[PDB]
Amino acid sequence: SMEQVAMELRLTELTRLLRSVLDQLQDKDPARIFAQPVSLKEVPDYLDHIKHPMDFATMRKRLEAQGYKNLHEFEEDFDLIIDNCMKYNARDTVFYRAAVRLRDQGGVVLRQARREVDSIG
Repeated sequence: SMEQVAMELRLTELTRLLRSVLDQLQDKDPARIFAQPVSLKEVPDYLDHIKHPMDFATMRKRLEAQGYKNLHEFEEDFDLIIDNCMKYNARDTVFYRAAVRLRDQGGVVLRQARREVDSIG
C-alpha cells in the first residue's frame, strides 16, 4: 500500500535524524569509553551486575536496521549506556565521570532532537 510506503519514508527520515543525533552524542565521548560493548572476557561478572548492557556500536546496529520507531526508544538505549556505567563504576573513576559528562552534554543535543522530531513530525 501507499500508506505503508509513507510510514516507511517517515521511519527512514527519523533514522536519518537519529544517525546525526548519534554522531553528535558520540563526539561527547572522545575517550571512546562507550564505543563498544563491555567485554565479558575482560569483565566476566558483568552480567551479574548489569542486566541490559548497551554501547554506541550496538545502538548503531539497531539504527541501521531502522530498529528505533521513535525518539523515546533511542533515548532509552542512550540512558542505559550512562546508567549502566554509573552503577558498575564508583563515583571516583574515570568511567563514571565520563558518563556524567556524556549525560550532561548529550542533554543539550536531545533537547533539540525532540523539538525537531515533533516539528517535522
